[PDB]
Amino acid sequence: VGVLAAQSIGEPATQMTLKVTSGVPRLKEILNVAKNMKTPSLTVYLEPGHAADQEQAKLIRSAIEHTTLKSVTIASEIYYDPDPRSTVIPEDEEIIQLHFSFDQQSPWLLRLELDRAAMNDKDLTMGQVGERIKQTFKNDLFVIWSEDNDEKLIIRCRVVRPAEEDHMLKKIENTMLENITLRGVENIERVVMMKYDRKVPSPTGEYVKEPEWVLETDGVNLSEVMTVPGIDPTRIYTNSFIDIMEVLGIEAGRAALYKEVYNVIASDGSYVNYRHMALLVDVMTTQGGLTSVTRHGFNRSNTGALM
Amino acid sequence: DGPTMREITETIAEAKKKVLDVTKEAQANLLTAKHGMTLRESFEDNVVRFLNEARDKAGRLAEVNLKDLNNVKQMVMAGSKGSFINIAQMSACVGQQSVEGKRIAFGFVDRTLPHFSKDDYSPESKGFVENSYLRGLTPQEFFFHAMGGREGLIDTAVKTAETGYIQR
Amino acid sequence: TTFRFCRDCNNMLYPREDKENNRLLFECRTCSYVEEAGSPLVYRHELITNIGETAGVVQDIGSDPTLPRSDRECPKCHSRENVFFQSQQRRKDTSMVLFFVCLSCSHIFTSDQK
Amino acid sequence: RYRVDLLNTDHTLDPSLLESGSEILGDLKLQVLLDEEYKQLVKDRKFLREVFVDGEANWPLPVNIRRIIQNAQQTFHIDHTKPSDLTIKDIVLGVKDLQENLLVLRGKNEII
Amino acid sequence: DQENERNISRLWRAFRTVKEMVKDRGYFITQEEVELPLEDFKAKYCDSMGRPQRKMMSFQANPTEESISKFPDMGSLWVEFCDEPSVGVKTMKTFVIHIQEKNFQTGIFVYQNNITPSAMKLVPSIPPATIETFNEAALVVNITHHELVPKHIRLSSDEKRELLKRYRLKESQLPRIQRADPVALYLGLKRGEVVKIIRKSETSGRYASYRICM
Amino acid sequence: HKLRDQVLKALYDVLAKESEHPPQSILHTAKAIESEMNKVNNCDTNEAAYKARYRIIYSNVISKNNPDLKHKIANGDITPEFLATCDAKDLAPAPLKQKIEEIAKQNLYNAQGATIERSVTDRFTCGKCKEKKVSYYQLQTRSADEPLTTFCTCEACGNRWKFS
Ligand SMILES: [Mg+2]
Ligand SMILES: [Zn+2]
Ligand SMILES: [Zn+2]
Ligand SMILES: [Zn+2]
Repeated sequence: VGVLAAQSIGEPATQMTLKVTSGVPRLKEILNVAKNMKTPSLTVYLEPGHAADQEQAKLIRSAIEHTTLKSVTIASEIYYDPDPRSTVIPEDEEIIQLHFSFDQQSPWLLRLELDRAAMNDKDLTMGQVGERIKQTFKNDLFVIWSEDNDEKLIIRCRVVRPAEEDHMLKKIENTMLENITLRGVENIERVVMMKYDRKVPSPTGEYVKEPEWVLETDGVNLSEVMTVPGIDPTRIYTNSFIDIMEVLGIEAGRAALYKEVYNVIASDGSYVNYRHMALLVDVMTTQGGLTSVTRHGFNRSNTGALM
Repeated sequence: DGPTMREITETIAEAKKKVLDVTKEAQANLLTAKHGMTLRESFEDNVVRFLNEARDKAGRLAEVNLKDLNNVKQMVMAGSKGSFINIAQMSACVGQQSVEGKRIAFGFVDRTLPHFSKDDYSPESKGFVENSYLRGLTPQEFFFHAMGGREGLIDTAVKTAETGYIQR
Repeated sequence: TTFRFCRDCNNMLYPREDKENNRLLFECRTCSYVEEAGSPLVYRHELITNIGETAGVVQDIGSDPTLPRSDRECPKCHSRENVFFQSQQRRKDTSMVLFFVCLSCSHIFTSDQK
Repeated sequence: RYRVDLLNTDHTLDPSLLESGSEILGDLKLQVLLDEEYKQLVKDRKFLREVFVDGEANWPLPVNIRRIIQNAQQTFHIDHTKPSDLTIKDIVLGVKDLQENLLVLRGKNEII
Repeated sequence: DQENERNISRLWRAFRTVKEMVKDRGYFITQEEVELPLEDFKAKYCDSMGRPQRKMMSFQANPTEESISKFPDMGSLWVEFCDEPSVGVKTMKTFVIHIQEKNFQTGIFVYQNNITPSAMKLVPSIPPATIETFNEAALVVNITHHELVPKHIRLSSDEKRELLKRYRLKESQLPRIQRADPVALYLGLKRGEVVKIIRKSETSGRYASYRICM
Repeated sequence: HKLRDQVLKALYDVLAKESEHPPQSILHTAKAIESEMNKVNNCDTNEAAYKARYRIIYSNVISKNNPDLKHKIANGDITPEFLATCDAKDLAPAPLKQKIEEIAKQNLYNAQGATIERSVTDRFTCGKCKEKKVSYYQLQTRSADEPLTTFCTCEACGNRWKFS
């Protein structure tokens, strides 16, 4: 049976073709894992209580997508404001008297400028990002900000001090730009939502292509995306089956793997029978863990030295 | 047949008209800027969609004209050889040539091939073989056809070795 | 945000601060020449750039053959000859803007329809 | 398609399908047999609907029935007039007898 | 709201998962109990305004009559929820001593965050009592309710021996399963145990298989 | 009480700074104190959200754009509602509001991504559904001696098959 299955999988891999990886290289990766991504996508299904609420779907997107200051910063400039309690810049006076209604700071103003669209696309009012960096340090940085209702969005910050301040401010703002998370889980990038459908049982006992919205990504993580609210934790799914195996146990691992291999070999030239594919999956998973057929993977088993 | 050929010609002509209209809209900087895609991506998608629809419509027109005594029709509805796309390409239109999804890129700076002025996107300049195997190809279209075939050959020549190794 | 060099020795002045009068002393580091700057702006980043679409306008564009020709009029001289070409700043997210330059008035004008 | 009533009115058989169909219209014993068979069928329906969650009905399976019953018809000359001499008890016993005489695993223990 | 509501809901769902952990492990818990609503949970476990008190939130549990009827030897289990984000060596030492004093053999311990190795070097102490560790992050979502995970059930030693004698294997030709597997940790089984696996096949519908936890 | 009197001082300052200098000074400081009590009806110096709402209302009064809000609060805008608004996005001013909805609409458009749509024909029938909504593609996969692949894609149910 094994040789039969091997040939029946091998020959229609010869007449098969060559965004997303597919074809021969994807088959090589998933048959030869090689925990490398090249498309680490994972489909996310919403809670059924939110069937079609686009605002809800966007809200989950804003909860899930990783963002730093790169996502929100338009402009950064530096300033020498000598007065610790008044502004050389004409516009930043109302902000001063807002935050004035604790002195020993360098007179070296750092200024930021954001995009309103890039804030409220993700429902980040700038108030919590101001207090976010405020609680990020609380020890070294005055952080002063605008109202969300202004026509220009600026963050005022100075270093408190108990010479040379230019390059320290440069390094500090570099760190500010790079490392401050705002919301969302890391390793998740720009996420899009499609309008799928599903042959759901009809209430009168038939089938209907009832549509619903799905969240789709371009990164991979599992230990957190299951934990976000408003999600279906049951039907989540990822292409990168190694992570599926790690989080869900190798039964779900081999099921996902079979799904993946069937997807690849049925993108064209379908179909082979099920039992051959199942046998390949099982002999590749019958060790408690994933075992690529490499020069070493299955080869370094307690098996006959001659073969 | 003559009238069917004339209809094929005017079909391709109105497809070209649609393409030109889109190019004018794009060059006038008002476009919908299709979601999930960049401006030029939307433009390319629209034009490729239009050209392939044109080819399909023309091929259908030729096939439904074609007589029941036509022997290539006899074989193609008789199973064994040939195809709808084979009939279409032999008689009506070849269609847009391809180099991995995108059509033929500007290898020369700003142009596809040194017989046109710079910065065109009209389909004949970037590689739509409007013509048909009966009438033969204008030499630029001949070159683009050579491109597509070469792509197929090299893809075969690599996939065979890799699939042999993985089979073993 | 531009650089001012020391006139006494061609090296750019560096920002350094008055410790007591609180002024922007652009001082030379090579020699001891010092200079008072004009604005408290020193460093400048521009995390988003969107400029360069009209690059390389030389005085004799019309001498090239490979540029196409059209029939719009220059809205300074109304000559019916002109030369147009794609935006120069080749990014993946630029536009289909056409920039028309006429040989008569030697003047550039676009065709934006916002 | 499947539900049969032998004592009620709406799903009553036409009695000309079987010559002994009129007199059995009313037997509680055959009604019980049909009802439990129908319950078996609906349990199977629920089970299939939970295993093939989409609802695809075409599937790879062993030996085809349709050709067999078709050539059974074309061999033994079914007609449009003669009521069949099949009896309900005979049908529902024969299906279970075949059900068990199918054999893939030989053995004697509980696990097998 | 800020993080209080997320903390409350996460703790609530983790409680749900631990309750069903214990239920399918074979210790009787009322069916109503596992869907205890969040506001009732907070009403049970709010001290002053929004703070949950995990120290008293733990609970004891007892094997079912049925699980005793098959498995002759399970004492009462006991769960724990320390409140420190770290893990204190003396805190867990008191915990393990309390397990020893109360005569318990299975001790469920849940940590907010990391455990110092000094507070986990003596976890494998006092056999036959066993100590098990869990993150709330690992317990915020029940793993088994994912639809790719099939049903898992446990084998008694007797029927395992019966299985070996029937299929004529010897104890090593079974397919394996890791100790560090998520479903293995969910069931809490140890070395040398066999898990029957029922999964929804596509060529016969329902199909059986077994694994060994080696 | 220091925060109480500070908020009161700020409120008296911003209403005295209004273009309508109110001769009803006791009435407007009554407005100020009643806004103080309805403001502290949220937390009363127990949470920083009280300060945050204070920042919101204080800077909305200041902003200019808009100035007319000063007269509108002086002549109306009953402040116990304005504890419980949290509606800064729907005030001060309307043009910025309209800007906000058009920004949100464009963001929602840009969220949802690629929607390639599979141009069809009507000649073949589905392998499973058996209806004619069939869509295709062309390319050749194997070696040169044979033609294209003639890929198929049903759209009545989504089926895929192939023809030689
Ligand atoms: Mg061996
Ligand atoms: Zn100098
Ligand atoms: Zn002009
Ligand atoms: Zn179909």
